[PDB]
Amino acid sequence: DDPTNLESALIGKPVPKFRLESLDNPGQFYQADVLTQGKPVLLNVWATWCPTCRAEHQYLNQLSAQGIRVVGMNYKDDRQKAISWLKELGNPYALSLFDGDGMLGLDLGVYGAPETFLIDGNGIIRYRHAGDLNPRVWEEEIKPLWEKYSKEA
Repeated sequence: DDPTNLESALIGKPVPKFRLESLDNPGQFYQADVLTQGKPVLLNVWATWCPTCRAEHQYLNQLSAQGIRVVGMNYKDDRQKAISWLKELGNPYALSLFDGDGMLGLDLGVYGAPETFLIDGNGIIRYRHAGDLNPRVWEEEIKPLWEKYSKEA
């Protein structure tokens, strides 16, 4: 029927509202609208304290380079560390929101990381996977959803 588990929260509803500064370019702020752009996007919860986050990063670059749109959700992290991080490993993201308060994660039902949402063009959350992004997950679970909500263009 309808899944009742905490990983199924927000499935089928609009991204929570927020206002967060960009980690990449200080001074610039963003809101739910940035994830509501008429095309599907991936939102990827990450932080320097997240132990499996490095393990998923290079495949994050790979998708980013084939035109899969990815927005960073830097979760309760240390600003300077996060910067140093993106610098050594590469920057896959359109931008990372600096959720240094943890408010947005909290709004999204996030506990620990990394985690990846597929949000459609209308800002609606369609899928949520806890754990590392990799070619299996992509090919099996996410790719069909990305095509589904891209063809709605």
